[PDB]
Amino acid sequence: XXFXXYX
Ligand SMILES: *[C@@H]1O[C@H](CO)[C@@H](O)[C@H](O)[C@H]1O[C@@H]1O[C@@H](C)[C@H](O)[C@@H](O)[C@H]1O
Ligand SMILES: *[C@H]1O[C@H](CO)[C@@H](O)[C@H](O)[C@@H]1O
Ligand SMILES: *[C@H]1C[C@H](N)[C@@H](OC)[C@H](C)O1
Ligand SMILES: [Cl-]
Repeated sequence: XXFXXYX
């Protein structure tokens, strides 16, 4: 990953 969220 490396980004975040939450979707
Ligand atoms: C997500 O990132 C925030 C900001 O740094 C941090 O406070 C949370 O603990 C962190 O969540 C962790 O990492 C994610 C990728 C997992 O889905 C979540 O369950 C928790 O382990
Ligand atoms: C979850 O999915 C969305 C839609 O593709 C992305 O924008 C996001 O960075 C993550 O991959
Ligand atoms: C992260 C927080 C967000 N409110 C949620 O959407 C329902 C997602 C599943 O997790
Ligand atoms: Cl998510």
